[PDB]
Amino acid sequence: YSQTWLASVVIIGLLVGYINYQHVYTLFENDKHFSHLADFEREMAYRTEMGLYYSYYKTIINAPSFLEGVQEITHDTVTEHGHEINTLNRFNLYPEVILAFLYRPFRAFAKSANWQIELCWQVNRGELRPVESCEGIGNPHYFYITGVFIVAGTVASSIFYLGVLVSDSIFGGFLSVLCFAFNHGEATRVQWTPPLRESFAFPFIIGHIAILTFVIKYKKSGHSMILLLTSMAVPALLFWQFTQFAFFTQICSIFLAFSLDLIPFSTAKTVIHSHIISFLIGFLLLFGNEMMITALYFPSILALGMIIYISPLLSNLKFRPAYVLFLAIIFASITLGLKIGLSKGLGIEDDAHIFDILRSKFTSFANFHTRLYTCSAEFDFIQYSTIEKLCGTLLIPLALISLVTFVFNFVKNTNLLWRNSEEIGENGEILYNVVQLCCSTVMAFLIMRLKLFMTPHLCIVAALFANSKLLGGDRISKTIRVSALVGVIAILFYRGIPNIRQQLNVKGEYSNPDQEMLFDWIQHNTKQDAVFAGTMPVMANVKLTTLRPIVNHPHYEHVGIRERTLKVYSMFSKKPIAEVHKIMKEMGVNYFVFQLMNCSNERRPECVYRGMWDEEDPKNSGRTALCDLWILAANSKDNSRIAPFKIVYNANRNYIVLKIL
Amino acid sequence: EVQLVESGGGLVQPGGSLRLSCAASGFNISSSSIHWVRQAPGKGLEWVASISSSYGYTSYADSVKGRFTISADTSKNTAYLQMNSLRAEDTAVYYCARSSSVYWSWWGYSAFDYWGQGTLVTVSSASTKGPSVFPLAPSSKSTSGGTAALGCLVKDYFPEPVTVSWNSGALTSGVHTFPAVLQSSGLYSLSSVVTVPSSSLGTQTYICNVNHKPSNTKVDKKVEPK
Amino acid sequence: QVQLQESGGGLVQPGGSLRLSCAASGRTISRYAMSWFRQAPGKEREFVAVARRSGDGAFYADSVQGRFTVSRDDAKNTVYLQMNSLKPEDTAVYYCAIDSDTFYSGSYDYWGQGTQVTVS
Amino acid sequence: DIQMTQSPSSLSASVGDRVTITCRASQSVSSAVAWYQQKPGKAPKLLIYSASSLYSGVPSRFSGSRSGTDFTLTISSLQPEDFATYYCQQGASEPITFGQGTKVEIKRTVAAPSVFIFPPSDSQLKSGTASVVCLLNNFYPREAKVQWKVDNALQSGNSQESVTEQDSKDSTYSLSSTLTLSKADYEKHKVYACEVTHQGLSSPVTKSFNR
Ligand SMILES: CC(C)=CCC/C(C)=C/CC/C(C)=C/CC/C(C)=C\CC[C@H](C)CCOP(=O)(O)O[C@@H]1O[C@H](CO)[C@@H](O)[C@H](O)[C@@H]1O
Repeated sequence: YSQTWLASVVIIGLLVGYINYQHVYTLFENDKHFSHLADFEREMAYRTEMGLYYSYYKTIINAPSFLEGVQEITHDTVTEHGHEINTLNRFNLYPEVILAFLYRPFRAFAKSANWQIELCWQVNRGELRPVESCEGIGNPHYFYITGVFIVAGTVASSIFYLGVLVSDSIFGGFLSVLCFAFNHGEATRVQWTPPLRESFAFPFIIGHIAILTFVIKYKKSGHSMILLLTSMAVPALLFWQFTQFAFFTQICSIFLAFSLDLIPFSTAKTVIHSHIISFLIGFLLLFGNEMMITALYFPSILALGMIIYISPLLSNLKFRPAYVLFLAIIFASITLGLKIGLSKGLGIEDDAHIFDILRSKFTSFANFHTRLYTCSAEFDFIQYSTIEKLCGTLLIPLALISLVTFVFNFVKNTNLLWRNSEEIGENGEILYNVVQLCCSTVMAFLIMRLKLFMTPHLCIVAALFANSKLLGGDRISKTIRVSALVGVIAILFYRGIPNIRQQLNVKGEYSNPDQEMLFDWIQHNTKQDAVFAGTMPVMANVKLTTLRPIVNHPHYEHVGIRERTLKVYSMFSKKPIAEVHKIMKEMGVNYFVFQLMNCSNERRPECVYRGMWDEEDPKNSGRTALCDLWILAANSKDNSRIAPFKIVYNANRNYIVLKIL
Repeated sequence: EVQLVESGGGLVQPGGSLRLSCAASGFNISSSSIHWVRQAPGKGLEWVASISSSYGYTSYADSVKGRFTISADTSKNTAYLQMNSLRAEDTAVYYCARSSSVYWSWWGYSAFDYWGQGTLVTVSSASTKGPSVFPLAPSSKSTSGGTAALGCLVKDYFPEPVTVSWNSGALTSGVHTFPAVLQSSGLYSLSSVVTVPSSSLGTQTYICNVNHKPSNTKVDKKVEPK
Repeated sequence: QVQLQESGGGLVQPGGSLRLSCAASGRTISRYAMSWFRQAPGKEREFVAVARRSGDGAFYADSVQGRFTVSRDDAKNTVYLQMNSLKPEDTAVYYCAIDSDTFYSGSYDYWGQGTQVTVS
Repeated sequence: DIQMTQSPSSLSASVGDRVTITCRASQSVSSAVAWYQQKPGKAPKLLIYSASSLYSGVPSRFSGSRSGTDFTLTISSLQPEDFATYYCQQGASEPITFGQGTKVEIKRTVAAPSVFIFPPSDSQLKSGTASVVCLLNNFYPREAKVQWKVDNALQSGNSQESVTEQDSKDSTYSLSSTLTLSKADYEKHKVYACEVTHQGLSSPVTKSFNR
């Protein structure tokens, strides 16, 4: 039984991971229909920044050699015309590099070996010209998607293992994966958006959380644990830059456990050494990125290391509130001082956009960039619909019950005022995970989209309802505990089956022909070295297919491109034609492609381009909006009023392409 | 100079309530913590309650939790212990001690350097009554002509203070008094034995005078050899 | 279950010293106490000395104070007595007595043969 | 929740002798231990704080020490005024716990107890019950024993014991045992015995009387 339990736990973890991979892959097939799409229609399926991330994978695989392709990526001069930029540490294209590296030798071996991994046949689209859709592993899109979905199918395994650790019985793991299965829609969105960066990084983040909980629970330490923690901290950092701010709310959770005497000395030293080494490697591999420093993840590492190493000097402290307050003051002061001693100090000037969109939520401070990000419906507060949906499946009531039980037990089994430094308080992993859930819940409530962190911790905490130590003990008896742990599971299936039904009975639309016709015109009637500017969503699609140099892309936060977006969107302002034409010529563009509904004013006011260009351009207020000129020029089919601009392309009054003289 | 003075003790029927005061002269209260400590008759020291008046923090011993309330007012520089539902095991001497404030504890409380003089509280459902005195002459079959001891036994008296003397205290050699013992019925019983000299015990009928101030009894009994 | 054997003996002389020992077989000594008694004509069953468990304090009789030293060894489970300035009024039999009470009440039952010594 | 345990529950020494009292803490209070002494009828007075730091104004012959969780109080030159009860305290937690206490008395030569038995007085026969007393005087050391039996009958829960403090002249002790029986039970067997076992008396001393 000591081994039949472990084998069963491992096997069930692998099985739940495989089931999750199959579920995501099926949902993706239902949503997009890659089965019967030509290799140029899947690219059009990849929307705004998913196209930017897949185009570099396509660049590397198509290049004559891996080294020359990666060299072209690191010395890229077409993503932002006018500069040579490094797109590897700027966009975090490490998944693309790894996948392309694995694909090139694999395809080369398959081709020579006579293996037919790609089989496809002509598919007739009807009115439009028939195309050829290919399937199989040898297809680039399926290699990319299989990699993404294989990595994202282990989130279920990590959640099952975390449920088993934080409750110490298989029924807890079942509760956690069943809470994940029934709230799959509200916990992840990889099935629609494979190429996004969080799809590659979150599996490693939650795997790191699992390994950290295992290390804390069993008082582990040594070099093996350092290797284990580093192997998950490095890839999560190379992928998704915002990984860093996750690993900062993890440190704030370890501190609050260490300060309560729930983590030994040697274990804490192992943890912090692993963080230091992983940061050093991640900073080295990202070409010495200066945004790595001046974040909250480096100062946090240093502050926690200092608090850990000045811990033995405070053994004689007996009054717990004073000890906790002193450590908290030291931690906060060191973090704030180091962050401001490099941002405002050595002259690194970390971007202040994350603080700029938080100060707009509560304040009236608008700015063009905040309205560009806040009105996205994805950086707004969490909608009440999400809360009602999560309460409908009984994931929030169950997590809330478990949280109350843990708090009551912790208060009734601890000495709150007086501390002994020679004894470890026990149940440190549970407190780590509860504090983690409370930092994930505040982030998810402020900026929607960050519920990918919130929901899996709700599941992990709900798994805490099967802890025999809490919510009873040896008095409950085995028969009664098991009888109430299948009743809960039966009531989770009752309210969770319909969720899976409504999630499997949804199918997506069959694209739109307007974009394909526009790209056909771009390919036929435009020279290969033309430079395009336009609204950010369309630029990444123009670059992915049509291979044209561009001047602005959807991943615009980094310096030197946060200023091109205002110039580009000045076309929708009330500036004179001469001003906009001079701006566009100076940037060196030839064509400007946009959509007629971009100039369509009501929706919610102060979330349309016309309203935005009245809050930061009061001097130009009262002038005829440039958009009216565009619409009249499109309608009348004459370049009369717009002096130096030509309406080079106008089909079915959706996409308009202006030519810069 | 700094000093602690306790008051408000006495006698209480079991299950009653009693409020006892600790007044500090010198150091200003609310700059320190003050504690109450119990000495039960014949036992060791036991800690009862603690109060830090600056921000009104109180702590209690698990035995007296829910029965005692410690409250200090800085106006008169005093602390009070209000103890209700007194049992029969709460009879003891209560001391008021001074220690450091809890907020500045930091490495633990400091030692109690200044103590009060102690106040006695007795919980007894029995009433007060005078004692009964009986004589005790030496056995004629033992120590005949040698060591002679004559005793006087006092029984069933209350409260504790009762003084026994021999012939107005003129006899002091070999006179031993025994501490009173509290038995089931609730009344004390003690004895006073004097090792009478030889020569027929001095052929003197000794007088035991027992004085009990609470009952104002001055019974004098006469003991003569059998 | 236990027995005690006393060494020593012989005819002592004035001005000499005595080095006696009593060994216990079948039982320990650290747990219990140990006492030393004298038996003499006219005045017998007279207490001499007592040691309790390890040396936490030894009690001597009024007439034997300053001339008796008592030590105990657990390894050999023995009690050694040293005597100096012998006087002619110490002619008696020494007994090494072991008590059966753990509270040191003086529950002595076994005496043994002791050691009989006379002066002059 | 934390218990302080003093080893030598009773220590007897004479002037000029080194004395050591030991306290053991179940937990690991670091150095928040203190040592007090109390003389009968008066409040305690702090002697040592922090297990090593002599309190101001006390004689410098007292010393404190700590090793692990074993704390030690040491008196080098014992003096007549150093005869009281010594208490050990911890202040590192909320329930402040003392020690069971140690009593230091005057060492002296063993003295043979003298025993006597007295029956109830004449007036005892009119109150409905009578009490027999066993008086023991001038015995050392502290520990003694007294037993009551009627015609070889065991007793339990009816004996009342009173012990006096060490005599200031000869540093001896006296004990008094009382056995009370009602008139209905007073008319039982007229022979009553009283047995005392003392460490200084190999054969228990028995005194018997007839009713
Ligand atoms: C009290 C408790 C107990 C807990 C919580 C306390 C706490 C820790 C609070 C604060 C949480 C917070 C609001 C944090 C930063 C999030 C942010 C404001 C903004 C980044 C948006 C996403 C998360 C990443 C975006 O990065 P990503 O790599 O995913 O995508 C690209 O982000 C660029 C802009 O950041 C764009 O230029 C580009 O268009 C892409 O959108």
